[PDB]
Amino acid sequence: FACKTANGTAIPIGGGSANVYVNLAPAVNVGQNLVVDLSTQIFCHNDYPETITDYVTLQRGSAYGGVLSSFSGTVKYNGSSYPFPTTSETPRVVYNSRTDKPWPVALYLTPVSSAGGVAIKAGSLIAVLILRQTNNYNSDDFQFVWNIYANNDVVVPT
Ligand SMILES: [Ca+2]
Repeated sequence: FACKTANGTAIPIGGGSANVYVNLAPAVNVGQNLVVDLSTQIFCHNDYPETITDYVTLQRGSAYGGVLSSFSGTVKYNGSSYPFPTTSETPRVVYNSRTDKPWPVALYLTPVSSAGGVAIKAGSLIAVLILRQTNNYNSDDFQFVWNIYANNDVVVPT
């Protein structure tokens, strides 16, 4: 089992970490949603699907930078909603193919009233999402750590 981002970089068998650079709406009003869809960015596959079933969860999701200070939100994992930052592990998603399949994570972040001017700086760390992978075959229990960085500034008008 292994994963990769749309702009190249990979995390190998056994887990590890990688940076993901995401384009964000340049402006979002208080009470409107900023959507960070990682299904277009993070892909995973099963290396031996004839024999093994891989199980994948969102173990933990946390906010950093401007998202931590100026936004509240939820995370959608495989169509279901959870508070973000997370306090519980999600149900699993099954990976049973060599073909790259999206990791179905999306963040829904709404600016709080207090926000104004530049809320998210370009290049800043905005989230860490931990993908946890197990299987039906042995004791493998791996973390794939995705560090999410903003490609551009996000302005929240006062
Ligand atoms: Ca592949």
